[PDB]
Amino acid sequence: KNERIEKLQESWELDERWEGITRPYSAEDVIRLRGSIDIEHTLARRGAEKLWTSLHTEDYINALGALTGNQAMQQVKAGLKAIYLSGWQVAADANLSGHMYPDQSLYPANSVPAVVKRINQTLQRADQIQHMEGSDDTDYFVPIVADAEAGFGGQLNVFELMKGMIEAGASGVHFEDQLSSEKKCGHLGGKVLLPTQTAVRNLISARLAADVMGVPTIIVARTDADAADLITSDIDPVDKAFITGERTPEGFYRTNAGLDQAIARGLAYAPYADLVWCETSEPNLEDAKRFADAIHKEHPGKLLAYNCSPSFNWKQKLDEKAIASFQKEIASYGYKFQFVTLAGFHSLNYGMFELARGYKERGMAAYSELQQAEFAAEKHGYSATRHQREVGTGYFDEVAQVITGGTSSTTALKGSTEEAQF
Amino acid sequence: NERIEKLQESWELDERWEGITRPYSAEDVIRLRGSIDIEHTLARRGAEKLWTSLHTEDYINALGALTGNQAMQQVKAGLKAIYLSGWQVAADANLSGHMYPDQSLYPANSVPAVVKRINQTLQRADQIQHMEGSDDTDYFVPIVADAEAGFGGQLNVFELMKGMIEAGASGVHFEDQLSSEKKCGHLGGKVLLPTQTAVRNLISARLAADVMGVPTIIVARTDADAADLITSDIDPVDKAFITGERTPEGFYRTNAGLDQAIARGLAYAPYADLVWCETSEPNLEDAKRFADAIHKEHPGKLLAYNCSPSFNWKQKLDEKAIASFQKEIASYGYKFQFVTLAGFHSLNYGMFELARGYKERGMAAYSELQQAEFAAEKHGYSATRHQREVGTGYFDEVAQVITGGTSSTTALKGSTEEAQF
Amino acid sequence: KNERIEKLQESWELDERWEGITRPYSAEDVIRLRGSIDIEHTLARRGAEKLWTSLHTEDYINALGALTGNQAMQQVKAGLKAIYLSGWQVAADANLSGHMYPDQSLYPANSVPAVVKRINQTLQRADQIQHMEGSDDTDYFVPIVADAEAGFGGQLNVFELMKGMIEAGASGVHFEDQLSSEKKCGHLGGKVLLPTQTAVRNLISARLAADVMGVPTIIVARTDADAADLITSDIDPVDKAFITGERTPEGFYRTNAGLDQAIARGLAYAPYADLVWCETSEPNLEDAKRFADAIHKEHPGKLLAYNCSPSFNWKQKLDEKAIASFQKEIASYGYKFQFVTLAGFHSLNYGMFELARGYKERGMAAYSELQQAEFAAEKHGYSATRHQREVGTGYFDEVAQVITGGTSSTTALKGSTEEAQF
Amino acid sequence: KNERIEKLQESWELDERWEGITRPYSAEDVIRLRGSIDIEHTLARRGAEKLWTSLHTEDYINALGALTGNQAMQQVKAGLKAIYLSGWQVAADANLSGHMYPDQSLYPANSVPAVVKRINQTLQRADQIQHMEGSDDTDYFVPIVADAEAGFGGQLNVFELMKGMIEAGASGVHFEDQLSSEKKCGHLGGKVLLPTQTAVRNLISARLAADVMGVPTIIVARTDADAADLITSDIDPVDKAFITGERTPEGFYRTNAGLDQAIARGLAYAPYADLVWCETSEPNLEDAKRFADAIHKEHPGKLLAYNCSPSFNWKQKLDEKAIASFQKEIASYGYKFQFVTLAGFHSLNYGMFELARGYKERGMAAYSELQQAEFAAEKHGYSATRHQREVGTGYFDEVAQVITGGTSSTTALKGSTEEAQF
Repeated sequence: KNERIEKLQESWELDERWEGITRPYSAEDVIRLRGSIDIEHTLARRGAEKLWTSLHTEDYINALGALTGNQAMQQVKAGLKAIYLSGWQVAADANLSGHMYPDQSLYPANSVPAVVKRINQTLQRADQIQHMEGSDDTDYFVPIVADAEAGFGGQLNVFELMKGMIEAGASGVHFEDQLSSEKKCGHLGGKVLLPTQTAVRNLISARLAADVMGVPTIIVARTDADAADLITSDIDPVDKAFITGERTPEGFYRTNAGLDQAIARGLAYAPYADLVWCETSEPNLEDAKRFADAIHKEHPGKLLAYNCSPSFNWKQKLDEKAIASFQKEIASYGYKFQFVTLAGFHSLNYGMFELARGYKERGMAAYSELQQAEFAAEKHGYSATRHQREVGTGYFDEVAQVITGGTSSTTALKGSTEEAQF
Repeated sequence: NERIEKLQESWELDERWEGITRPYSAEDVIRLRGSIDIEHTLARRGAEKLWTSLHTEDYINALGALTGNQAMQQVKAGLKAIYLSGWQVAADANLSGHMYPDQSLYPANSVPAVVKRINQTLQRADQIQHMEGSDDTDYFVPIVADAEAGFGGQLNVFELMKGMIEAGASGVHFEDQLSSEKKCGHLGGKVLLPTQTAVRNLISARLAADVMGVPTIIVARTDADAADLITSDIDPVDKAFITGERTPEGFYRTNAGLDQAIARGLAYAPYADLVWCETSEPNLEDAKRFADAIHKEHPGKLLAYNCSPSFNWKQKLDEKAIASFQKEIASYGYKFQFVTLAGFHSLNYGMFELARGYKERGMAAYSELQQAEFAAEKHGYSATRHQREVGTGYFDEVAQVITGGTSSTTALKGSTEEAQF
Repeated sequence: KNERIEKLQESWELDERWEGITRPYSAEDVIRLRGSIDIEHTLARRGAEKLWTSLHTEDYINALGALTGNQAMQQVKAGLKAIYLSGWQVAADANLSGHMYPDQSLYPANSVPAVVKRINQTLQRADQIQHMEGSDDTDYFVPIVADAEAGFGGQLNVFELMKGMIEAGASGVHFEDQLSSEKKCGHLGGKVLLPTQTAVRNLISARLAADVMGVPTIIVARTDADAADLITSDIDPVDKAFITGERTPEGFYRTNAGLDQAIARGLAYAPYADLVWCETSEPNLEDAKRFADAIHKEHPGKLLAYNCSPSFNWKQKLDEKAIASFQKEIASYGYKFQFVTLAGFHSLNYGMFELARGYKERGMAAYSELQQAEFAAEKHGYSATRHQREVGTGYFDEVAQVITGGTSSTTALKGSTEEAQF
Repeated sequence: KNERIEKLQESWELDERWEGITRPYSAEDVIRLRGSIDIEHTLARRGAEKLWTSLHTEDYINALGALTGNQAMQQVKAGLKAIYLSGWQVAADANLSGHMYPDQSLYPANSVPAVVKRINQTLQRADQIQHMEGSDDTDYFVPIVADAEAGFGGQLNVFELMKGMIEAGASGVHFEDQLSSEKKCGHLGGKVLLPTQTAVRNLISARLAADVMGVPTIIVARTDADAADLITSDIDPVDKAFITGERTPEGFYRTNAGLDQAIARGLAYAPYADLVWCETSEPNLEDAKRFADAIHKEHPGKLLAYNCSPSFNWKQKLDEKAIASFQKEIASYGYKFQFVTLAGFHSLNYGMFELARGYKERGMAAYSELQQAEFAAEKHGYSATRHQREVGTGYFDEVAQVITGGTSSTTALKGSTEEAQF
């Protein structure tokens, strides 16, 4: 009890991980909520330590939205150093209700944890295949940054969702300052802000959940206040600077949206978050720098996150040169976690539409074209054209050989069309 | 009497059941049904639609889908059926959340869960189109789903078939492999059931469809073309293929090939709506020999063909043969043709290429995909407008109906989608 | 076409089912949201119809909370005419997170539909076992009335949850006028009311879901306003009579709680629900009568529901004569749906504690006492002592027999210890 | 990598945990299958260690079947030292297909691990409540012994199910020598044996999964050979003594069932299992002695498990005196793990039938009778009377107060009927 608490307090005081982070609660409070034993969360712990290190040693970390394990595995094979788990993509195509939803927190709260677990389990299998074949060359255990939306209710829903993300092996979790019952994609209308004090309580709840689980999980504070021109309540005096006095039929207060409202929220959330994220209506370098300088005046060195959103028309907003240089340029402002939220959705839907249309028009000629493009990608590191090997048929054959002392008559890769034709 | 007679009339009077053996009575089926009939709308409409299409179209060709979005794009592309691969579910979409090879390792309710997801995505697509003021596209295309070797015995088959129907499947395939040693048709190590056991599984499948009251399509698959092992020598009709050699596990070695496959194909034909012979390559003359063998006994019998990504197509066939393949086997009676792993290869190839591009060139790579999407809108692609695609418009209308048009928090007005697209 | 619209509009205006019910939307609105086909929901339709007839047949329907199919199956065998599906019980022991939770909407939103479906599936198996053996006497297809709490967010979460309840085969669903993010058990402190207008919109959302599904599901409007002394907002002029002007640190408004507040909400909800339910702090005939009289002054004949809560200390509140007559009496005021919310939780916990303690002290003598109690109950309609039969071993023996033309070697009941010893 | 191999061969050579246990594979093979990292499984490891220690320090460990976390929690509160997780109970009322099934391996293979996980999470919450209130008196983390049936297919299905059990935090797992596609309850007809070699390969597969996961999980080897008079294959020479030559229409071989066939299987499985279990058709002391004496001839001090089955009519088979001493008496033969498989089913079904029938006849008088019985049980350590506390309402109140720095106006136990009336 003494030792357990003293060790926790010692970690908060000495570890540079917690520099500039406020905890408005004690080590004794955390140990009181932990129960009588510590449960180890190996992937969550390893991932969060690796992510913390990468954010401070890489020029920046660029990720793509992944909604299956296989998408994540190809992202790691292409050389990306983190996976982004979009709640938008989970609403669309990968939630535990099995419905297609817009991005309005309509799906079950345990849906993103479930996909974190799936992704970690695919990466484990990929690691096992590689390890079994004699190398540890590729590091398949890359950090997953997951979308917790507005936490699917109040501060206790936030607490439970943060714990579920850690249980599943997420390295980082983002929370946004929206009223959960009205939650929207950052690039839709009808965004309703929480009071500053409530959004702060959600970030404190996420940190308390991480502390109870015993894992230094990365917390990303997102503000929707650049575009949001509604707030649930006028209760917080710091929000009254932006309130016009008009009320909607629902009782929401209208506000003066813009960079001033977002900077105010960023500065409020910075002491309670590892990274700050400002949603924007277009990919604008000047706005990104303005936001960055505002945070950096009060919290120099504060890590920032940037949504390179497919909700933008990139060629409409930016010239070819500006597009090519965009990520390197914003990284120089402190945007060290950068992610294309819906890359997985667009990859999956475009790929299948074009394939199925080709197939409809030209039958097996369209499918052979795809198989040939796959053979052509092998020299750049693609391996999935050998699908039996990719999903672990070789790993399970070796399991069977260890079980039977190498006598099994029913191993799968020997006598396969893969070994004959590939 | 009323329920018995009604069922009996269907079996005897309907064209649907021409050439189909049921070894049990209508009275057997109503004894197992319970006191009420539960309707299965998507299962019934899909099975009716599939049966009609298989008789009106030259052929029906499908691709594997492992998500509702993949299925939705297949429909928008103009395909008339969806294939639900168990291989794909093993690989990336099963209820254990693990990546597995194709050896019946995932939980048995996994394929039904994906059937239900695809039907719910199609339902949403239909809801969006209907709200916007058209019923142009028929989103309710039939799903043909993989039941593997039934994940156990005759009772596991019965339960799985019911699960497929509950989820809204139009058709279901079962193969003549030992469930505990199940393999992908193009993997080694395959073990056949005795003919009599494989026939009992098909009986079990039909009895499940009959209990649920739905005319579900049943595809009987044989793995006897390459499978050189059988569990048992119990069945006298299997004797001709059994060598007498046994494996250490006690499986009996058989002489595999087209003769063993034709024998099972003829045994299964009275108990299924389509017969499917797994092959080791896309060989027109073998396809023709199998078809002629079946049709010799059962003229007009519908057949199914796996246009498998487990074949190296360029290596096996010239451009001309690849171009004509589906229309050529359709002329032998292969009216249901499917690329089992199309969803896997589309998803994996697509993401690898985007991710490598992104790794090398950041947003130039993403912008290239976005520009390709915009161009693809000129031949019917819509997913560029991602907010509309997923039903943001549908939920805006629901909100406006609930609030009588007073809602201050609708999504599409003020979106970047409306301003930039 | 335009007929399919006119028919729906006619049924609302003319069918007895919809007497006294307001729909602020049109038939054309519902058909616009239904898509191109109608999907059949047999158990949800039949059970809603049977629940409506039952409410006009019996003096009252008294139900117990069930958290498993087997509990619901025994409730039917004991002669009860509906099943109550408690969200409290799902929180505690039967939700899709697998956690034990207090009753604060912490669990995933699809959890109660999952349990509705489980209970319907057990009841289907019971009916199959009876049907196969040649009886159709017991009606196993009793209506389920399910807890949708405060809808797990906004009006769209309400819409989706109500659709989930109908897909699962619920006959009725209840919704309460609480802020979802602060949801509590009716007998906990810290309850926050919605504005009257928001609570009404939630009821409108639930009816629109049931109309879109094409099922006449029973909707129960619950008010928490008897004890709730907080409201989210003063936006609704009809709530201003109860609002003191004091505010909490979170920005909630203090209200004067009591029967007057509860009556105001009951009158406001009555046109938008089939039954009205007033949560109470104790089982008091006079208060039950005042509430029913107040409703019936404006809505003569309105069906009411009453929670016979295990959260009450019954012996502390009522003498034994008053306990024995309670349901008979409040039924005469119009409380035609009565339920013990946590019956299942208390039955399962108490029975296992008693069995485990006896077993700890006396080994198999304690287990043999239960088994002898079960044999003694068979005279009264209990059958589960023959566990193999109860769970449908005889049904599956008959499936195997039909499949094999009566040649199976591996049927279960012949050669069982059940066949030899029971 | 040398260190990972070294720590494994050091454990196998030095630790008496592995006395008498044969592993046909190498520490090298285990590390080649594990992958590049070690994942910690705290509850599986602590549970298996606790279970191993209990089986050596106590005369016996007696358990009851539990199918919910609440049942398991009351078993612990009553003073039981292990929890039995019955596959039969999961088939009946707690599997992931949500159907009521006989005990024939019809449900999804991940169902029992899902219930292991639920029970551990319930025990964790009870630990958290006790810890917060300021003691660690009760050890809630009692070991769970879980039913893996016949492994839901071949040796790879066994391998996956064992890993699933360990991931969920099971302390022990049982596997039976039945053909999975024909699996029956031990007390049903139509059981079919695997050949000895195949049964042994399943046990090898289980041990390899535990070694790969890095946890010393208890493996129980069950034989159905006392009553099973069918086998799938005559392939194994050690089985020819029992095979008659008679076959069934399905191709199964008739065998001479009885204690000789069971002793043969028990001796064959002993080197591959930590406990051996012989299914019996009645609770017969002489048969239990004869089995123990035949195993101990070759494996002195081998731990044995005994099913105190509700499939037996206990009063038909034994006198009052014999029932009362039965567990003590078979414990002296080496039956150190004793469990009543279906205690959860009979407790749940009997209790709810009795309550619903009393509720049917006497309304709230019947419910008040249960509530007063519950109050009477408090002196013995029953706490569920106070249901709000039991499920962690006070835990989540203290979480809310920590997040809000003590400023929350919405905590749940303050103003509850539980604080007012109990």
